[PDB]
Amino acid sequence: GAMGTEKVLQICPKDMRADICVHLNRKVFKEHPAFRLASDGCLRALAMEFQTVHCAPGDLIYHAGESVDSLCFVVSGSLEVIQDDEVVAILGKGDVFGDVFWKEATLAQSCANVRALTYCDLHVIKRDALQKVLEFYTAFSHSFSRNLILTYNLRKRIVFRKISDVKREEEER
Amino acid sequence: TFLENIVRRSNDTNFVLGNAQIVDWPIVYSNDGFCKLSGYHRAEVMQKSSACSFMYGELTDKDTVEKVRQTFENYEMNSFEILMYKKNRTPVWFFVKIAPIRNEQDKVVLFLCTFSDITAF
Repeated sequence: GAMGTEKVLQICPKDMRADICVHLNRKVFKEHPAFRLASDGCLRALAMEFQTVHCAPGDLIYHAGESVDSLCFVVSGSLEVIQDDEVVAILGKGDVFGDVFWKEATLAQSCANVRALTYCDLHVIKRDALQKVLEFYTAFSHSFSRNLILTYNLRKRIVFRKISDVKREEEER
Repeated sequence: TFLENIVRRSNDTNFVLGNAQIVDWPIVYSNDGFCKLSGYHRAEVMQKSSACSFMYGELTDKDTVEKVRQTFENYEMNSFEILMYKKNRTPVWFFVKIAPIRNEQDKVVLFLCTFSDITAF
């Protein structure tokens, strides 16, 4: 997958004026309700930690089995989540994916491949950097986690059966 | 592929896409229109059955439930009116169209299910 590689770019150069950096993050900060009540100091700290990933159709963001260390926000494009060779979700602009336990857990191992269907742009933040911010901005930590709902949780395997396997397993009993 | 192709265009319709190859035909996508209409968040709609059993309740007609299910089992296109419950528990009569969608190899890969409140216009 693209995560964990050089394909993940910093949104802001480190010497960029802080307020311009916050502006560079607007597609997430001004649109996702979890960022609503952040102080300027809080937005500036988050803005400097955010990264972006740009994928082509067919590129994998994650492969099943790979470590999931970031919260990922889809800002442009569409992706498919694939488990056991079946589509289990389609993600699009505004969707958030990662580990449901991002707040307390260091790592999750992905149970699904996440594959771009179109050219895709993600804004991603490592959960260790996010946690450092939330441990300082205590009130923000409450409103942020309250309003941060994942569209897909890569930590959990979906339990499902294929109709054809049930049909065969019916015919053979 | 067939999934991306369907997502366009919303056409001001309310729809979900169910995986046609998986038991219970789980939803892999729902648009804003469906989420607004049903009252449910996209994240909670994900992986629910596209026959919408999660919205059935006391007043839902169990004979209609069976015919909806049969439509999925036989890969047929049919329309129904069914009384289902919005997330806020209000019972609403929905007009529901179910359409199996085939790929280039003519295999059913998904069900396109479209919904409207019959008192809307």
